[PDB]
Amino acid sequence: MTSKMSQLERNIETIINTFHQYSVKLGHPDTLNQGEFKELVRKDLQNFLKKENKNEKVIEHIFEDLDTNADKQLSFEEFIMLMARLTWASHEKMHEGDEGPGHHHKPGLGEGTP
Amino acid sequence: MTSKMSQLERNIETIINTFHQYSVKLGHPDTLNQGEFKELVRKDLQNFLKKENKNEKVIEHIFEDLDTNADKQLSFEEFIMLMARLTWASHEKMHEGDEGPGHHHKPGLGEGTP
Ligand SMILES: [Ca+2]
Ligand SMILES: [Ca+2]
Ligand SMILES: [Ca+2]
Ligand SMILES: [Ca+2]
Repeated sequence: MTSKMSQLERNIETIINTFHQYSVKLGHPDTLNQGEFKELVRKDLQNFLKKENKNEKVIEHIFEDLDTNADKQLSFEEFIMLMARLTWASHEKMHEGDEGPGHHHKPGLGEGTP
Repeated sequence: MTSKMSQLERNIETIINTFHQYSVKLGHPDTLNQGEFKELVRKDLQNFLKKENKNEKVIEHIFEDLDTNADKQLSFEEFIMLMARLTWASHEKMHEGDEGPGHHHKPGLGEGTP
């Protein structure tokens, strides 16, 4: 019974609100153009994107790549994908399957009689 | 100079660190099981998931659905799209009608007359 939300909850609202403010101003609220994408990362992550700032082409490359519709805009789902892609490419991996001892098995029933 | 990083930058580290701590403890660091998924949302979003807590099955349903590999775990990319799905699933709007669940069988004398 807690009336105070965790720090994580606050962050969720902050992320949604921040994108909404920039997005609503320009283009559809649920989509981001190249200008908004660059602006959001530059102001929020100027230190992390210092190298990105030097290469303008590098920055537009990722945005366009993430846009599957080639509509020069990214969907909400597409936007979060971009962040994940930046952190790690995540190459496709395959596994044969799951296996293990299986903890043997339960005992059978004697089914004996008096 | 940049001086200090914005809240958005801090939030990014917080999200990654939080998932990492729970994930590394149980299962692979880059994957989340049902227990971690439920635990992360419950502690961070106990107020938002109050209705979710009541229905345990509803909660496991979302996790399993998001898992395309049916490997009982979600990738980093899969995890972030789960949140997006929760926010908006394009659910149909509710409307008053005589529709309802079907049960038993109709009278033999009666006919479907399609
Ligand atoms: Ca926009
Ligand atoms: Ca698109
Ligand atoms: Ca894990
Ligand atoms: Ca999976």
